[PDB]
Amino acid sequence: NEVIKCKAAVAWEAGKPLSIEEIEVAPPKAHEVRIKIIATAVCHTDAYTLSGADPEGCFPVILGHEGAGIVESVGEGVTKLKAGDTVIPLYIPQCGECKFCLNPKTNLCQKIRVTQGKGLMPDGTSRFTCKGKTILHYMGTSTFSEYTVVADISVAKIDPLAPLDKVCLLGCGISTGYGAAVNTAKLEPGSVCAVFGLGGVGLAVIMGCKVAGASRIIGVDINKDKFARAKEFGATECINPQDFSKPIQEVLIEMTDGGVDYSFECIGNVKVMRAALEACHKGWGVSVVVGVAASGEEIATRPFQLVTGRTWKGTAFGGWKSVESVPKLVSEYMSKKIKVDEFVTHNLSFDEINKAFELMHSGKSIRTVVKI
Amino acid sequence: ANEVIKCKAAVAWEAGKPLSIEEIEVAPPKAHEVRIKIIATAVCHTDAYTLSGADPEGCFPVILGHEGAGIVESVGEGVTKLKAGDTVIPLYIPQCGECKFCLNPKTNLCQKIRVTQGKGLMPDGTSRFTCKGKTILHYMGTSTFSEYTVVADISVAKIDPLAPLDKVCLLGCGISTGYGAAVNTAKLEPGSVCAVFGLGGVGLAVIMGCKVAGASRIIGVDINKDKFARAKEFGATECINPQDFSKPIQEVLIEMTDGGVDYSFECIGNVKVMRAALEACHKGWGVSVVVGVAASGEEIATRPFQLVTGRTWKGTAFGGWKSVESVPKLVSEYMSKKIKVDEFVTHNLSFDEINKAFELMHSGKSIRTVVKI
Ligand SMILES: NC(=O)c1ccc[n+]([C@@H]2O[C@H](COP(=O)([O-])OP(=O)(O)OC[C@H]3O[C@@H](n4cnc5c(N)ncnc54)[C@H](O)[C@@H]3O)[C@@H](O)[C@H]2O)c1
Ligand SMILES: NC(=O)c1ccc[n+]([C@@H]2O[C@H](COP(=O)([O-])OP(=O)(O)OC[C@H]3O[C@@H](n4cnc5c(N)ncnc54)[C@H](O)[C@@H]3O)[C@@H](O)[C@H]2O)c1
Ligand SMILES: Cc1cc(C(N)=O)ccc1-n1c(CCC(=O)O)ccc1-c1ccc(-n2ccnc2)cc1
Ligand SMILES: Cc1cc(C(N)=O)ccc1-n1c(CCC(=O)O)ccc1-c1ccc(-n2ccnc2)cc1
Ligand SMILES: [K+]
Ligand SMILES: [K+]
Ligand SMILES: [Zn+2]
Ligand SMILES: [Zn+2]
Ligand SMILES: [Zn+2]
Ligand SMILES: [Zn+2]
Repeated sequence: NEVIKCKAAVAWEAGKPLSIEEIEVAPPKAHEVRIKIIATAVCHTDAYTLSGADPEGCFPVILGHEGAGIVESVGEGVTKLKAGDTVIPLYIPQCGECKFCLNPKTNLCQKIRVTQGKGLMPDGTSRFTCKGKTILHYMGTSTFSEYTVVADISVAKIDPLAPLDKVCLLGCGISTGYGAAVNTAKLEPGSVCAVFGLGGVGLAVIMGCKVAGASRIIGVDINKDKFARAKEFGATECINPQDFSKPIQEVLIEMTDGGVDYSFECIGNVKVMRAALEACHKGWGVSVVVGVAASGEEIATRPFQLVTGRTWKGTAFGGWKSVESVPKLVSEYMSKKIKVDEFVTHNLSFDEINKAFELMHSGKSIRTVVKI
Repeated sequence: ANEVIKCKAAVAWEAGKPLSIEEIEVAPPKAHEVRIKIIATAVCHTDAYTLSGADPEGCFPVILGHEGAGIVESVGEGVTKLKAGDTVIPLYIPQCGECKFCLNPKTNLCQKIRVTQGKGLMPDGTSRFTCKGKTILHYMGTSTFSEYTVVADISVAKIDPLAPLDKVCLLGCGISTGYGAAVNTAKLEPGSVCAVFGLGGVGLAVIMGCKVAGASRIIGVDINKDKFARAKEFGATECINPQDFSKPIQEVLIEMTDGGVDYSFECIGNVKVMRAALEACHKGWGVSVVVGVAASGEEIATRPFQLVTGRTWKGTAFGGWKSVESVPKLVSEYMSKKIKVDEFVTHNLSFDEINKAFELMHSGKSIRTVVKI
């Protein structure tokens, strides 16, 4: 395999638009896979890292972690994947061998986390160069490029008939929200639910709640424009905290004769995380933190809330063991068990990638799919 | 029932003062009430919390006590499942069997009588206690610091009539709570690695539960090293003192378990330690159970990263036991030697020495002191 010259959206520094550049992509080393990215989407954390607020965000970097494509080539020792395979790259890998992969209670494979956090392949180097400069990887995926290189354990092999301009969304938001409901919460039929934040993650939670047979699904958002789509996904009603003088947890307790069976925070706001917990019913209430708060911020409550029977938990990528689960999720979409198309609110070409960031900031999008 | 009973009780006349052995009057039970002759009672931390005046819900004068065992003296109108002579433990968490909570297998927090109970009253909104012309309040629905108490009929567990009441009184709170925290709330699997913060009666019962469930490691944590010997006797595989280390206790535990424990239990009531107990749990699957009851208004905190990376924060009340059905089963486990009770009794006193039990509790020298009425 040879060096590939191709287009990528490079973030040279924080707080600036992405630069469409000509880059070089090195061939895959041992146990690496080079992927032709066919479609990618833009998510909140891409923007967060780009802003410079991320304490562990480093530049220059090729962002992007919601993608789908085709294996261009594989490195030495790779036998399970081959050129032509249809794939989704994974920011949570599955080595299948570490104590985390071997434990049915978690999906947090630890094999490559240190190098990945530093924007590096497992051997401690990057495959990206541009204008004489090394360009860092992001979240083990770097999908904002015509070609990326990932660890061989960061790859889900999927249905070759899957529409890649849709299933790229199973790389993050949809899988996370859906899994929060069905894996982390494991909510029972008839459950009363509250979902805080009605972006793609929140909608996917609602979707999961409906699949699980929830009786009541209350969407909560400060942006009432989000309500229509939430109802389409199955929210039985929607409320705006701004419309009430009382704290949102008191409103929810009032509405539900004690609080919800399950709540989901899909914002990353620590005050709302507390509200979501306190909005849960005494005795059996469970709150799942899905939102990723800014570093240093703390969640708080009175321990009485736990002693009186509420449970606080969280989720990472919906708890899915990624390599085994993502193909199954693609199969659920193909069989119309779950929705994917309904999350796509905008479509752009690669050169227009910055407009996807603009759409996010405005609050006008769920997911924008960028066609490479 | 029958008539008014004139007996002795330990009255708390006022916050911040010792208990006074007074001559009191105990009214006969009304409909769906049960009058119990208390044979043995013990003193628990929350009795002192209320006595101190620090409890915003504490009201005086009051007859305290909620760990007790006795014999039914008489029953009110409409009571059929209990009769004079039945061997019983009074329950601060009742089980009406009919409310939303009783009907839900995930909880034991019966709500049937909680409002009146919170006010120190029977379900009809009145007290059965008087002393020197004054109304004396009930406490935790139990008021065990009396020769005779009256409780709601849903606040009674009928137990093995061969059970020694100077031992099984302890199943009315501490032992049951700790044991249940392990086997009910955590439901730990065989082979689990556990940490127990606080090595009083509650912590010891957690250790007992972890051993019953087949934990591979049980790490006891206490700033009082005098607690270590009994903790090991109960099944602690090792014991550590936070004061012996320069770094936070959660870092210490992560180091000794290669990532953190599978299950942690806070058995103190300290919000800083509660955070530490959560953070000492293993990434991905760790579970921390809050058992300690913190002072009012105090808050627990952590970074949400701790939950997003797979730790779970829970709590428990009376070990999650649906009380009326479970406490007799817990007595049976004691009688069959599946669980320990006798080993929790470190001191024994007479009723007129009840204040010494409080002294022993605050000096750190006791686990449980049983007071013989
Ligand atoms: N845990 C994981 O594995 C994981 C995976 C993907 C995304 N996330 C996180 O999930 C969160 C949501 O992602 P998204 O793509 O849906 O974002 P989004 O911006 O599209 O949606 C967030 C929504 O929250 C609403 N909101 C903001 N403040 C609110 C408040 N005070 N009360 C009620 N609603 C409020 C906004 O109006 C918005 O609609 C982000 O924090 C993201 O980082 C976590
Ligand atoms: N949740 C419930 O239903 C329930 C039921 C019974 C008791 N409790 C609570 O459980 C807690 C413990 O009860 P107990 O009877 O065992 O009390 P205890 O006072 O006998 O035991 C507490 C132990 O914690 C230790 N300790 C104090 N600070 C510490 C620290 N910083 N680090 C490590 N250890 C520390 C003390 O040395 C003591 O041995 C109390 O708060 C009590 O109210 C709760
Ligand atoms: C999965 C992940 C990747 C990175 C990274 N930079 O590669 C940083 C944090 C996380 N991360 C971890 C740590 C995983 C571990 O330690 O094994 C737990 C949860 C996350 C995580 C962080 C962010 C998101 N996220 C938010 C929006 N889109 C994806 C999803 C998951
Ligand atoms: C069970 C109990 C009794 C009283 C009371 N004073 O009667 C107050 C709080 C609680 N309580 C509640 C009630 C909340 C509710 O049901 O809505 C939940 C948990 C408790 C509770 C309070 C204190 C203790 N405790 C601490 C030490 N010994 C017993 C154990 C449990
Ligand atoms: K569940
Ligand atoms: K368990
Ligand atoms: Zn994302
Ligand atoms: Zn692994
Ligand atoms: Zn009830
Ligand atoms: Zn107690």
